[PDB]
Amino acid sequence: AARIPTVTPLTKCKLRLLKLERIKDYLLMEEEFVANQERLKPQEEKTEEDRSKVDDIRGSPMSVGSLEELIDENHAIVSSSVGPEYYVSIMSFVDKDQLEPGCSILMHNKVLSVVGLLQDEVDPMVSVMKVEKAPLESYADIGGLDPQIQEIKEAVELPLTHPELYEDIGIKPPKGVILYGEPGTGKTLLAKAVANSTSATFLRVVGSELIQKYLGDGPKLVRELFRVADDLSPSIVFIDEIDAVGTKRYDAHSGGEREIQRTMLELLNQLDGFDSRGDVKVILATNKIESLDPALLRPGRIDRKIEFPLPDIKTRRRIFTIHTSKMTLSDDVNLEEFVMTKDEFSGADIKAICTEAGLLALRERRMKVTHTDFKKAKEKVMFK
Amino acid sequence: HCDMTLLSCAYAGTGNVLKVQSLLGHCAQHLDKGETHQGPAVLGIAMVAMAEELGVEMAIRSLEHLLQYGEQNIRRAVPLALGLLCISNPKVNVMDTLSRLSHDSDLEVAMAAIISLGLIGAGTNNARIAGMLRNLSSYYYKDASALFC
Amino acid sequence: PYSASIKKVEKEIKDMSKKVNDLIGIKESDTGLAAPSQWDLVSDKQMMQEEQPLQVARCTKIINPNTEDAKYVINVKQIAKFVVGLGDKVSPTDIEEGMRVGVDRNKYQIQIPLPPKIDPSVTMMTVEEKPDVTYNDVGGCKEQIEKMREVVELPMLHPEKFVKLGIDPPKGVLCYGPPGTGKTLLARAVANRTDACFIRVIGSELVQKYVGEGARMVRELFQMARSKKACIVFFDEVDAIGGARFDDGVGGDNEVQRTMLEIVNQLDGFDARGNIKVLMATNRPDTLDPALLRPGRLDRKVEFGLPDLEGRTQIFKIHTRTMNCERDIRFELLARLCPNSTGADIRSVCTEAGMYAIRARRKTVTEKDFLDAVNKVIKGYQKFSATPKYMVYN
Amino acid sequence: HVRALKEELQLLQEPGSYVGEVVKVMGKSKVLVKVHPEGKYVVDIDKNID
Ligand SMILES: Nc1ncnc2c1ncn2[C@@H]1O[C@H](COP(=O)(O)OP(=O)(O)OP(=O)(O)O)[C@@H](O)[C@H]1O
Ligand SMILES: Nc1ncnc2c1ncn2[C@@H]1O[C@H](COP(=O)(O)OP(=O)(O)O)[C@@H](O)[C@H]1O
Repeated sequence: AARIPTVTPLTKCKLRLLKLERIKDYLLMEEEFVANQERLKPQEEKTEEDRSKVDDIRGSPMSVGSLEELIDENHAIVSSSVGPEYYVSIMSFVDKDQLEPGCSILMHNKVLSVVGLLQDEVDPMVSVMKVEKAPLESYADIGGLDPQIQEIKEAVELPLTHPELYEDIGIKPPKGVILYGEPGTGKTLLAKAVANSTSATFLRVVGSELIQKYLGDGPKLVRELFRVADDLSPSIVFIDEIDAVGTKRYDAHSGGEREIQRTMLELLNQLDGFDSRGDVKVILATNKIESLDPALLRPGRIDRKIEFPLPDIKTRRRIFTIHTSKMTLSDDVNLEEFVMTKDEFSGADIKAICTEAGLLALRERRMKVTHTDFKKAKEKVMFK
Repeated sequence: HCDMTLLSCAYAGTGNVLKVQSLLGHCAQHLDKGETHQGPAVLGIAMVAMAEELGVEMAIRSLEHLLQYGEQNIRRAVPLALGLLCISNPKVNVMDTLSRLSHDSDLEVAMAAIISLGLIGAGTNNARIAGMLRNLSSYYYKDASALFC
Repeated sequence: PYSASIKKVEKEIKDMSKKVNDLIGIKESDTGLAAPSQWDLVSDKQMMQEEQPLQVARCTKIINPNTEDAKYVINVKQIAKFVVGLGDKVSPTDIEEGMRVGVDRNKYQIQIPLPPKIDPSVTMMTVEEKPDVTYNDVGGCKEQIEKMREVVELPMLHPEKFVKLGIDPPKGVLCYGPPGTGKTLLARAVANRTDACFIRVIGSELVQKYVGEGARMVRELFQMARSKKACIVFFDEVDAIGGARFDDGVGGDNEVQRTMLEIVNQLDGFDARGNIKVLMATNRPDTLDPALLRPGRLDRKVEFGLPDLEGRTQIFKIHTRTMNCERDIRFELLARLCPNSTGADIRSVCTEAGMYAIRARRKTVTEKDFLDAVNKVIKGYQKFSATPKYMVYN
Repeated sequence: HVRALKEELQLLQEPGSYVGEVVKVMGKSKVLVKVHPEGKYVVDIDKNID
């Protein structure tokens, strides 16, 4: 395990052979030194006698406790799962590296001495926000704009692409990129590509999810999201629908405006607080940035500003040719006819029209889509 | 002692890895009190390894390992061997190892490390060697033998 | 030529390394177990010494002793209260009433005293590692730097002049300025500068859920501070903990008033904190309560604004100390091209200049590159700019 | 039948059996289940259970 990290040779030179021979000789010498211990004074099996003695010494029934402090010298203070605080000491196999409040410490059954640590596999906040699988295909599935695709790449992937180019320039990646655009502009579609291309951990945060019902909760949720993402690994955590900070008012939360304000202040602190957050990137999007708190956007907390406009009349062509790739459409109609049907047909409009045309073709169970299906879908989409 | 001294002087400067491995294996054997045969083995390891810079580096690493796991005789011999390996070549790592060794509780190891330091800095007039020697002289004012060394 | 000769030999050695390490025992991945070569001591004696010798001696809380005798009182938060006594290995001068200690698991006698419980809520809020912000990296506020040092460093650096002079050193300092004007960039500087402990109280880190569950956190922080020799507690976003009292009709926005009052009380009057210097930083100080800002608790009221003409030049010189740019660049012309921008804006400008230069082909920054970056960061991102809505401090 | 019935006399003499619900299982027969009012704990498994 990590015996030698020198691989710089990367060839058939004699240096690599010499290093390998020296390592083999050292391993053989260590093995020879170790073998004589059992040859002369084995005194036990050393394979199962030790394990059996450990099992019979440490309390056989190990309970689920909780470490709450640190006592280096053969001592520890915790509370019994029933509630009674304990002064359980440290055992031989303590391996005292997880001595932090919360990790259950397993004590003996006879004398209740610390027997084992509590392997933790929960991370509730992280799990309620961890992306398991890639959302969508590569960036080519976004289509049309790519004014931020290069910009977003430089902001996130470029730091992860080969972080020597920004190193050779003597700078660190941009702080943050906030994607603001018209409703249904495809901001979520941008995060789709970000995740399908992403390399490090990614967390998804529902915008309203930062505002809780119990007073003081929202700041706790923000601090917990920050801890989970930062403490987990290099991450790209997107808190979508940031406008929900104060735009929508709900009676579930006991606090009024001074609760959304507190949540926003806690978010700002967690973004640019008083410590080193580490290697963590943030990419948030909103559709109404006119009401977002001005402090949460000052260069230093959210650095890169990205605006997403509606698909262009030239971009609409690529959008349509993309969203209808696998459709068995009949050559009766020409997409350009509906291309100019809507004066302000956004990206979501093309997908809605395609889906409506597919559904209409389905109602008759036909094999292809006719021009009339698209005509009837266009009115049902824009007109309602 | 005679056999290992003959083997060491025979293969000195030849860089034959197999003889170095044999000497290391001989050193790795725990010996009852009275056998001074390990020191000659370490010196022979250094003599064989001097020929190659890679040999010098691997010998330095093996000497560090032996110092960590060596007996009192091996501990006394290691400073002399590593001083032999780097005569007139003040390598920073070796100088730091000698600085750490010169403060050992055993006086003989201390004088061995001091003499190795003097050998390494021979003819280079290194300021760092002079300074650390001054510090050692200040530390060892009360001891006549240490001051002499 | 012997491509397979070396790869096979290396693979054989790599496989044999594991084949020999498995013969001593490192495998059998456990769920919180140490190395068999890490608990070796406790096999027959040490375990029979680490286990047989000691007892759990569960910890509890004391109420007070009774005079005319030892007459100590045993009380358990969750188990029971009881008349108990200390052990033979304790002194009778240290019989603190209300002290956390463990009693003999059988004899129900306190055999070992303990330090006060840490309340991990305020125990996690210690720095323990100064930031990477140094004095040379916070240029542009030399006067503010001197003023802050006179309150945090100078008074503790040579505590001989203040005794000879005969005046109590200034108590604290409040740094209120437009957003991004360099408040945290200096608080990290204060943290990495001195050696006394600095406690970071995030303005949101005090609003608790239950009624009064937050103020208790203030008392805990104040105690954890006064416990040490000298402490400097820096609170940011102080606009959240408490602004003022304006209760009218239905009781609202009052709970924060209790937290602010508790913070003030531990900060002034009734045997005040003493060897603890406050360093707060508000970004919208207009709402700060009259009592908190009243001298004697936060006497110094330093303000950090936008560098006028030379502050921008110093920010460019400092934040660009490690950027590969053409030597023929005229930075002062850039500092004159940013009428009213924040220091964080200057750092972001240096960053954007780096990014633009790295964009197409260049390997070193160009003066025109910095100019183009200014046109977007300041002239392009000016829509919000975060300055106009907070310049009046409201 | 009578021998059994007399056997149940001592059967009801031995202590009862607690109820368990393993929240998480561990390899090599390790169990940490939810004690009714207490919680969980690290224990082993029986002889004839898959
Ligand atoms: N005078 C300065 N010298 C160096 N860097 C500065 C200076 N002023 C601001 N900065 C930069 O500002 C950033 C940190 O300061 P920050 O923006 O947090 O200040 P702030 O006033 O606390 O902000 P906010 O009140 O909005 O939280 C860093 O990028 C830092 O380099
Ligand atoms: N090429 C495209 N450009 C823009 N949006 C697209 C494109 N293709 C599909 N969309 C639609 O964009 C939407 C992505 O969500 P988004 O527009 O960000 O929602 P919101 O703006 O309400 O958060 C989806 O409805 C998706 O079908």
